[PDB]
Amino acid sequence: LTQPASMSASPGQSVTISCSGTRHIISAWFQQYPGKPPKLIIFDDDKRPSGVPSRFSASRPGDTASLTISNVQPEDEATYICNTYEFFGGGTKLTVLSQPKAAPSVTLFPPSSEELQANKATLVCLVSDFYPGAVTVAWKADGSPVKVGVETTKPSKQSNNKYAASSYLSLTPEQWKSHRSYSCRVTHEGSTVEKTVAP
Amino acid sequence: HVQLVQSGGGVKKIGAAVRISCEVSGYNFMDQFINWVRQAPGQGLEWMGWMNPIYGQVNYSWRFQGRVTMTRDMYTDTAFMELRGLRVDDTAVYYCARGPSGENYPFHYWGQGVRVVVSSPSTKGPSVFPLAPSTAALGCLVKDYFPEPVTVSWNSGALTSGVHTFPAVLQSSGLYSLSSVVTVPSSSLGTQTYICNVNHKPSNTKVDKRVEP
Amino acid sequence: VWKDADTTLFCASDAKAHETEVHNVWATHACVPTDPNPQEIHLENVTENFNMWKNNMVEQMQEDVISLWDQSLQPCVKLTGGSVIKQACPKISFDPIPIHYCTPAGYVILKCNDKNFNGTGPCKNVSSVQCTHGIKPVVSTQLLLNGSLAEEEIIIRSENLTNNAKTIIVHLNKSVEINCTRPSNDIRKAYCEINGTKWNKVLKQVTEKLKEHFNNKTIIFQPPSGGDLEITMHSFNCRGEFFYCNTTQLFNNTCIGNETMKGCNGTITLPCKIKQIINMWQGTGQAMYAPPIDGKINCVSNITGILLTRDGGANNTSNETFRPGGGNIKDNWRSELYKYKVVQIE
Ligand SMILES: *[C@@H]1O[C@H](CO)[C@@H](O)[C@H](O)[C@H]1NC(C)=O
Ligand SMILES: *[C@@H]1O[C@H](CO)[C@@H](O)[C@H](O)[C@H]1NC(C)=O
Ligand SMILES: *[C@@H]1O[C@H](CO)[C@@H](O)[C@H](O)[C@H]1NC(C)=O
Ligand SMILES: *[C@@H]1O[C@H](CO)[C@@H](O)[C@H](O)[C@H]1NC(C)=O
Ligand SMILES: *[C@@H]1O[C@H](CO)[C@@H](O)[C@H](O)[C@H]1NC(C)=O
Ligand SMILES: *[C@@H]1O[C@H](CO)[C@@H](O)[C@H](O)[C@H]1NC(C)=O
Ligand SMILES: *[C@@H]1O[C@H](CO)[C@@H](O)[C@H](O)[C@H]1NC(C)=O
Ligand SMILES: *[C@@H]1O[C@H](CO)[C@@H](O)[C@H](O)[C@H]1NC(C)=O
Ligand SMILES: *[C@@H]1O[C@H](CO)[C@@H](O)[C@H](O)[C@H]1NC(C)=O
Ligand SMILES: *[C@@H]1O[C@H](CO)[C@@H](O)[C@H](O)[C@H]1NC(C)=O
Ligand SMILES: [Cl-]
Ligand SMILES: [Mg+2]
Ligand SMILES: [Mg+2]
Repeated sequence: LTQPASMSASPGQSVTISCSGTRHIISAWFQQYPGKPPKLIIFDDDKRPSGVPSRFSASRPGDTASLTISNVQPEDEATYICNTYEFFGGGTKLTVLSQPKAAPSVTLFPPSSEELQANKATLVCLVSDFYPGAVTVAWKADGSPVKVGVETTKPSKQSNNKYAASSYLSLTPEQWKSHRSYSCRVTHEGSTVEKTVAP
Repeated sequence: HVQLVQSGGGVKKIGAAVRISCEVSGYNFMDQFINWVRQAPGQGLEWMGWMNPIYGQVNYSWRFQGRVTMTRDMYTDTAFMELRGLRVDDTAVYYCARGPSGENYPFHYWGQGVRVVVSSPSTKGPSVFPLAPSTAALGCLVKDYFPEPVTVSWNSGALTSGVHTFPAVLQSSGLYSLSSVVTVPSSSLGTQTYICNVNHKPSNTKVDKRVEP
Repeated sequence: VWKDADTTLFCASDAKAHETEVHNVWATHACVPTDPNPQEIHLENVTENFNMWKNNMVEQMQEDVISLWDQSLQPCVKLTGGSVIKQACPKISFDPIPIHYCTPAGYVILKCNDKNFNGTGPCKNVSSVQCTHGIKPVVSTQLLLNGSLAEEEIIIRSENLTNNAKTIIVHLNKSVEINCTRPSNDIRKAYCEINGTKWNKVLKQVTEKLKEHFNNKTIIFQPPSGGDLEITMHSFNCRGEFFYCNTTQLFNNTCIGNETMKGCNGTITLPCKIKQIINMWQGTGQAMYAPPIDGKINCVSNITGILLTRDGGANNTSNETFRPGGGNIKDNWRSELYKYKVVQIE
């Protein structure tokens, strides 16, 4: 539907995540700790089950159902999903803000000459030393983004304990030669950094 | 005390099929539907269908009808789901779920999720390629290997600062690939060489690859 | 003035006590002879709220029908959970007969008289009565036979059309006859003849109704996705025989399409089989009956309603798909009990 992908809020304050596009059909809200099955935490717009605190609230006055959480805690680091029948949102991965906000160190590696003579072409985009681990990666050729052959893994912890990730494209040497500009663009909570390389 | 678990996942080849069983306890199976939901790795949830165990009322999503079949067994109190003809994207975690007393939605109860890894048929050793520097971060790329993992070392393990081994990725061909990177100061290149030792144990692929601008 | 309430009901019928037919033998002791002077009182200037899907009379009926079937139909062998029951299975004469229900003192039935009332919400033309209308305890799947018709328009009823898992009832304003026959002298083979022209006409009208209710999207009808026969085929009882009928041809999406004069419009004949091994609808289990009797077996029944289930799920396209419904027969009963609600006055 219409859901943000990754928010952030320091412990103690309040945060609001809104899922839109409900088509005016009630609302449900799920908390997911990645790796395990989810757990619903409210149902029917403005009610919640047992086992959870009053820190959570929500409201569905129409097309947008909002979910408010005050007094951020360490288990509040979770992915929150809006639900409408068999419909689920993109999920918002909200995490704590220990460590200092870190801009992404971006590099790009052209295909090796061995790979060209093997009749193959792959450009490797490396993003490291950034935090939070929420980066929007796009591959772009000449003037427009292109979706074929791209594969992105989600980030993890390196030796310096913050977040780092990688992305790949798998194309033919012929088109890599034919075009004059290939760009990897990565967005780090809305700070966009780009790197472009040519044959 | 509603309890309900899954015992059917695993690692499968390309295409083929897989079976998932979800047992329940705490209520009469005949009441309440069961729903199947798949979670792509690091991606939102997708509802695939549901079943009424009374006679076998099934309802499938348009993306999956013709591929998946949901079945049941009343006496053993166990629902089943079979995914015939699965691709790479079907690599996911599968959930059987139900809702409150009376009505189906929303999904108050979720089982435990089970892993399903859609693999390739062949054990394939990788192809190792350099990753030249432009301070001056460099590395090695391994392409199209199966299975996992693969070990990568740097100057026979002599160099450890600045290293990072990134998680592997299944490509559309179902073949894993990863890369490892190292930064090193710009003036050191042309003075000290760099060699990455890659060992794919299941294919017995031990190579040492140079790094030169 | 009054408060909606539920209670114990008592049935009325008019079946002859000398008949050997099972419905008559049951009703002659379960129900009271019909009131020859029934009266209904129009309630002036009152609008009343109804909910067809949460209304105890259907539950009570279902109990009455299960008692009837248990008492009357005796299978050769019954399989319950960890239980086998062997019992003689004599041939019986079977024919649904219409029955009424009535409330004792202190309790009345409010009936909505609005032509396009959809089973829920408000109704302006409301009357009060002591007894229901004649209802035939027919059991059927995907189709609603020998029932009452809609008055003004083909009516779509559902507890919520938005939910994909809630069954949808279609009420027709023009019945369609289906003529199923096992010829005399493979003794289980049979067939049903349905007039194609009327079938496709009412089908297109229903399709337009669904388009109106669903943003004019492309309506598709498909056979069921799976399950036991009792639902994947069309199950009913006629003369004590259990018929399963392949209704694949009844959801032909081209005969309603704009392909002009084609092989449609003819008498469509669908295959059917009598099975002794059935899955009981009263409760979980299996039942084995005696082989079908000799001679011509025939049933002409007026399909008056349609049971449907919508696929649903990440639509975002040009079409909505539907497949025939069935299963829970409390919905089959609701299809005729939608007009009535019991109410206390004291
Ligand atoms: C049907 O669902 C809608 C969703 O918003 C709800 O408002 C309505 O009350 C529901 N109706 C019934 C009869 O359950
Ligand atoms: C019916 O009620 C309306 C308003 O509730 C009133 O205007 C009208 O006069 C009433 N009619 C009768 C016959 O009582
Ligand atoms: C209510 O309906 C009945 C029959 O359906 C009709 O005879 C009566 O005139 C209607 N009442 C009004 C006020 O139209
Ligand atoms: C039945 O209702 C439909 C609309 O629901 C209408 O088009 C049709 O004319 C009606 N038929 C009769 C005989 O009233
Ligand atoms: C039935 O009508 C009521 C009001 O008249 C409306 O709220 C409800 O959505 C309708 N349901 C269907 C299935 O038409
Ligand atoms: C039903 O079909 C049988 C056999 O085709 C035929 O004898 C009988 O007359 C038919 N009845 C009607 C009402 O069409
Ligand atoms: C079937 O319906 C059409 C519709 O008018 C009709 O003319 C025809 O007579 C019907 N079939 C038979 C066998 O009568
Ligand atoms: C009904 O017949 C069609 C075509 O002969 C067939 O594909 C389908 O499987 C049959 N239905 C069942 C429930 O077997
Ligand atoms: C649908 O109708 C057309 C023409 O009336 C016919 O050729 C086709 O076989 C029918 N399809 C089915 C599944 O009966
Ligand atoms: C429907 O009614 C007709 C005549 O009233 C009868 O012949 C037929 O058997 C009934 N339908 C069923 C399924 O019994
Ligand atoms: Cl049989
Ligand atoms: Mg009684
Ligand atoms: Mg046999």
